[PDB]
Amino acid sequence: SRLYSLLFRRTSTFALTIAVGALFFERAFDQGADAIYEHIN
Amino acid sequence: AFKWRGKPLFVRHRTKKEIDQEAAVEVSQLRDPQHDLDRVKKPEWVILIGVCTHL
Amino acid sequence: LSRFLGPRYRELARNWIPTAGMWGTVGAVGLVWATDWRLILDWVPYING
Amino acid sequence: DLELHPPSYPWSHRGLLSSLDHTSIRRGFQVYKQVCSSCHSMDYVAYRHLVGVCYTEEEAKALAEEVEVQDGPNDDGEMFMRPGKLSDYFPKPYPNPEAARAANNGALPPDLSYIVRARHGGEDYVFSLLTGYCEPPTGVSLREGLYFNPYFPGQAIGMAPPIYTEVLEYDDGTPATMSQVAKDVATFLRWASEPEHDHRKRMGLKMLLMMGLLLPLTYAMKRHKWSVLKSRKLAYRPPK
Amino acid sequence: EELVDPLTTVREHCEQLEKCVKARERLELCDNRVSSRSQTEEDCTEELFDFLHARDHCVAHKLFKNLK
Amino acid sequence: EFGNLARIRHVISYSLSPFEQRAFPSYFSKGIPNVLRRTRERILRVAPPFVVVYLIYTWGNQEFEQSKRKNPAMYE
Amino acid sequence: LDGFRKWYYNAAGFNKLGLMRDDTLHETEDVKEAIRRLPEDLYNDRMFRIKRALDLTMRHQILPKDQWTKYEEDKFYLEPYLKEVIRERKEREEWAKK
Amino acid sequence: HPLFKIINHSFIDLPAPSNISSWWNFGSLLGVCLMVQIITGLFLAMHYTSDTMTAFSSVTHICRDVNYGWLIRYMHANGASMFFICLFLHVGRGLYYGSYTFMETWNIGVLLLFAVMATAFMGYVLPWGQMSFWGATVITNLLSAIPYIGTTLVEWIWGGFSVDKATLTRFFAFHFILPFIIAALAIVHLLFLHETGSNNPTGLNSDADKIPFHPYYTIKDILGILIMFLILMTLVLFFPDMLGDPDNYMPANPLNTPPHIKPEWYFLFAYAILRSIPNKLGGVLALILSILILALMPFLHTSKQRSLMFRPITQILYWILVANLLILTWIGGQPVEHPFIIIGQLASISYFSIILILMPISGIIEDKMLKLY
Amino acid sequence: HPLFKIINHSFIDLPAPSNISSWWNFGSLLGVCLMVQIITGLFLAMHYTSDTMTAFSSVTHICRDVNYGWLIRYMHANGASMFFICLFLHVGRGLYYGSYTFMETWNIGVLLLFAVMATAFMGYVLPWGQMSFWGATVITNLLSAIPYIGTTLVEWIWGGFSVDKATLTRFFAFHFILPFIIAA
Amino acid sequence: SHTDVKVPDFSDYRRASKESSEAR
Ligand SMILES: CCCCCCCCCCCCCCCCCC(=O)OC[C@H](COP(=O)(O)OCCN)OC(=O)CCCCCCCCCCCCCCCCC
Ligand code: HEC
Ligand code: HEM
Ligand code: HEM
Ligand code: HEM
Repeated sequence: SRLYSLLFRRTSTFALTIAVGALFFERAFDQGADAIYEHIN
Repeated sequence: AFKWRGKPLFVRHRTKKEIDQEAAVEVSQLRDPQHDLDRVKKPEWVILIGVCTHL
Repeated sequence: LSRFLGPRYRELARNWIPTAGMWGTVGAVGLVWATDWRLILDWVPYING
Repeated sequence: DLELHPPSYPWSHRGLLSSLDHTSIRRGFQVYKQVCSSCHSMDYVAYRHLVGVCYTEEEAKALAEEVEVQDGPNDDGEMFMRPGKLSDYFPKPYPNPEAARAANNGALPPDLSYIVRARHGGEDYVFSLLTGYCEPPTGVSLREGLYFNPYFPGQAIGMAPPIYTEVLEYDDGTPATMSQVAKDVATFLRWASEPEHDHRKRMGLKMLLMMGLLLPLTYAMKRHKWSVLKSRKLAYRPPK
Repeated sequence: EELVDPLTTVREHCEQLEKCVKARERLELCDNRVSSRSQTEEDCTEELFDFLHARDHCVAHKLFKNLK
Repeated sequence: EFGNLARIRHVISYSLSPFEQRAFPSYFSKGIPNVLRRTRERILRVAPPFVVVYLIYTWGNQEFEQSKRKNPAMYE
Repeated sequence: LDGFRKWYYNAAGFNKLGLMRDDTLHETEDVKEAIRRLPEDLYNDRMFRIKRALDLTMRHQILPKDQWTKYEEDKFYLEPYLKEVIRERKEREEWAKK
Repeated sequence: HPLFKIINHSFIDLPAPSNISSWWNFGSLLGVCLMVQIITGLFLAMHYTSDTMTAFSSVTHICRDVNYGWLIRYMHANGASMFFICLFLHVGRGLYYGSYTFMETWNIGVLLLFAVMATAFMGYVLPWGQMSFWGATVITNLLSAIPYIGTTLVEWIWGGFSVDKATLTRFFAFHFILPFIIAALAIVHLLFLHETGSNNPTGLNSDADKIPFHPYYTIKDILGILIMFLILMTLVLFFPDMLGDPDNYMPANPLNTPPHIKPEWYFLFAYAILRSIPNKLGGVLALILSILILALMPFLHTSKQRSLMFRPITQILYWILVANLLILTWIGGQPVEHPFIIIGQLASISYFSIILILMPISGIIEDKMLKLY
Repeated sequence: HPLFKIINHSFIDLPAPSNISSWWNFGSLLGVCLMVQIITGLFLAMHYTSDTMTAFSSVTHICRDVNYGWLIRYMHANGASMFFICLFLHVGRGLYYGSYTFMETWNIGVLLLFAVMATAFMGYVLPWGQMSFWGATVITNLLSAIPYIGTTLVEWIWGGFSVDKATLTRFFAFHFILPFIIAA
Repeated sequence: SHTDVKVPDFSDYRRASKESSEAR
């Protein structure tokens, strides 16, 4: 419940959490995905 | 063929038999009435354009 | 069509016929001229050439 | 038309996310360089495409500098030949296709750059054709410069059978059996016709992971915003 | 030292199967037929295509396990 | 636009807030029965044309092959 | 013919949404004139039935089998009013024709 | 801003029927596909050269040397295929649910369909492969069928005795310019529709139950866009050549003819019809009618119910129509020989007889069953 | 009729001031010039090739071998000049008579002016003459002025170290596509 | 009148308290 009241209720903060998360998601996704592809081939 | 005018220019030589059958062909019974010699100055020599009347 | 098989409907058309022909004529002349159709234009004495 | 239909072979890149075996592409490039380059051309493939796929920068540089390539008009105003550069494309066997017609008994050996892509079921066809020079059966007779390859259209390919067991020696030492050579050159030609095969499949794997993440979440958002209506209860209350 | 092309060993091992030997029997009869009839235009391709289709189908079932 | 679309009377309409209701109420609970209910009301109208397309397609293929197959009696 | 008409009425499937036959008519000019001439209670029942059918099609549901519209029960209410619209329409057309 | 009003009037506060199924997504998908095609087409146009010496070389340079150029090219090709898939399903939705009674919207639609087919034909000519050149000659030859002015017209389009560079360059110009006309015609298509509003699968007046579009049919269109992108990227990244022809990867040889000439699969139904009619002209006409029969469709509606939700006999006839459309798509592929030909001839006869004759008679019978006729 | 309604409200009955002078013609002229350019541009596009080996050859082939191709090419060039004459007089009318108080119309106008200038610049690069190449390098170089991302941007547009075929082809694509955005 | 009937039950819809709202 805290998160909603902190980063998901104010739209500005909603955007902040989205942008920041996306900034890191790429790192994680690419890394994880690559691991999988490599393992496959 | 020499691709004359951007289209295959078929140039052919015919055999005694080849020339003999084409004459035997029924001109009237031909889909297009044009006896072999009608399209050739030389029986041994036939020249055609390679575009199917169809498409 | 039921409504169009009518007496006045026919009268209207008859009255409208002449005008219609005129319009086709204009177009026909137009097509002949625009396309420079020579088959037809060759008949006209002056237009020839 | 009536033609033998090459069977399906269990290729290492046949799978949905299965990439190419790059040692096989290197061996097939060696097969092309030592056998297939005498008649066939590779006009859309350069030596710099081999860097990071089969060879390093210095190995591909040595491979490019082994050959000679006319390159530009000398200041004196004339042609001259220079050692190939990583930017040079693969050398022509013939300066023009009419020389190929004259040298190959009227037949034109086609560009092998996209042969696999241009031939229906290419990878298989290629393998089959190269390994399908069987004896013509009774009733069929072929003229000189022709060979009964069931797979080839008409079964009369001008190309003589180019892969005799131990035709060339693989630098890797893998036994150079006719087949091992046909499979390697089919992998290589495949690579040639699609140098991006590997990169793409990685993009497809990332696409499948992203769609598996995003489709249920967008479905959940749609079902949130559509639940309201999907629960709406209507009641008719005539005043009566 | 003959370098064995696994393809050859797989090829006669696949010709030992039953559909291949039946098609080869028609092939033989067919070819004998064409041979027997001195002047004819009846080729054996269809038979030969059937035999090659069955044989290369079972070859392509198990060829690539012997290739590095 | 809205307001001038239609005239209804005495039709009460109740509803709930999205966040107040479960997102997928009995999704597979009734979804399956319904999807199955649906398929049985439309399968007899939809499927038999595609069934006879499959038969015609196979037939054509096989017939074509037989057509291509050499006439044994011919050439002998 | 009566039983086969009941079977076709079940196969049409608008009774499963609680609709009448006259609810399923395409609203042309004559149909809208016939709908406008309806009394208020019949019009209100028609609009509620159409709204309920649209809601059921939204949720991909049908009514329970006890709530379906029995072929025998369906009432052709708009029909009487419609014939007139067509009759009047034709009369006017004929007048113009002549 | 006044524009915001227009922005709202067509996408936010537009009253839409609450019960429209996923089929109503497809037209929006078509618009997205149009943009996608335009965007990918623009990024093909920065490296493509419309010269017969260099067109194949430029396409190979796009695939091999431009960064992710293979991605944009195969996205363009499979997006054309996705465009025709969504177009066929959009037209099938319009035929099934009685949406052709919106006559102006339907006629602007069939104009859009003709424009999209012409754009895809010239675009397939553009890479200048073996298959493109022989395909172009073939259809350009189709025009020669015209009784009197045919030869001239063909030569005009070709720009010479036979398709050659003259054609390629003007086909590049026309293939560039027509999708913007398609976008303008789509704007006219949207206008002629909002005047009347969309139809619903029950075919009834949905004025009592309409909802906004922003939160209800926007997230639905976003989900449909995501699913269509999933199918497009699994078509591009996994099977990039299952819908194309291998012979298009050879350069255009005027001397060498292919053993079997096809257009791309979405032209097949038409191809079958053309081949079926013995007379060349007949084929061309029937072919045209094949597409045009649709325009003719709003005058053939003889039922008192708009949609086919409550019409089972016409539902059966509709699915038989979809069935022999699939049959005509298959036949086009098959070569010229027994019995593919007869099927083609029948399938075409059955197609025209179901659309022209069987559906209005069935609608009359269905009106008779409900004690309406 | 929902398509004809637009015209009636916009072109046939629109209430216009009775006393507007000939200067108010000019904007309509601009629209006509736009079409003229598009039409002439389309008939240049059926023979022009955007290859640095063949662009000058294709332009000379248009002028010398295409029937009335010199007419369409010089109509395109002088129609670009006529477009800028009518554009300058349209902007001068807007400045003189206080028409800039229609602020949204004025801002859409200055966006149109930027788009037309970019279109004419890339179109002048397109024939690949001596003057086109040195002109392109010059203005592309203008971008390099950008304080931090300038170099990259220039190289991006050029598509390489220096303007070369890479540029010509993308300039052909952009010069083709921008007049439709100008029409919208 | 307007009180004859009560809001229909949404229990099969309703989830299973501001305490929860924040989470919901
Ligand atoms: C039809 C006889 C009666 C069947 C009764 C079945 C039991 C009904 C009662 C129990 C409930 C079972 C499920 C009910 C689902 C909904 C009701 C239903 O499906 O009814 C049967 C259906 C529609 O029936 P209806 O339209 O009322 O009248 C039949 C007219 N023949 O009609 C059908 O289901 C059969 C449709 C058959 C269509 C065959 C089409 C074959 C031709 C395809 C050609 C494709 C192209 C071929 C090549 C062309 C070019 C060469
Ligand atoms: C290395 C082992 C190869 C491979 C993989 C292929 N070839 Fe050749 N080839 C040559 C000639 C003269 C032709 C044309 C013959 C004709 O058209 O009649 C060919 C053709 C091919 C093809 C195309 C088959 C088709 O259907 O078009 C393919 C896929 C192919 N070859 C594969 C000549 C030669 C050589 C000179 C004697 C040698 C060496 C090679 N080819 C080697 C190879
Ligand atoms: C205005 C936007 C568009 C532009 C600028 C454009 C541009 C191009 C270019 C340059 C090519 C050649 C590159 C290639 O070979 O792929 C091409 C090919 C093609 N385009 Fe477009 N296009 C546009 C819109 C469309 C649309 C809307 C369609 C669909 C009707 C389409 C269908 C095709 C097809 C089928 C090809 C051939 C692809 C292939 O080589 O297989 N284009 N386009
Ligand atoms: C260029 C491709 C096309 C685009 C972008 C397009 C766009 C759209 C859009 C956005 C809609 C509204 C949303 C919807 O109902 O799906 C729509 C509806 C419609 N379109 Fe199209 N369309 C295209 C092709 C066609 C064609 C070819 C036809 C004619 C067969 C057509 C006929 C219709 C009809 C009848 C509707 C109304 C749907 C209904 O109320 O049932 N469209 N189109
Ligand atoms: C979509 C429509 C258009 C197309 C297809 C098009 C196409 C072309 C082509 C192929 C050329 C090169 C041929 C030549 O050298 O003249 C060209 C040149 C040119 N275009 Fe366009 N154009 C279009 C619209 C415009 C517009 C609206 C303008 C004005 C802003 C314009 C300005 C120019 C200029 C200045 C040249 C250079 C003419 C010269 O060589 O002196 N074009 N255009």
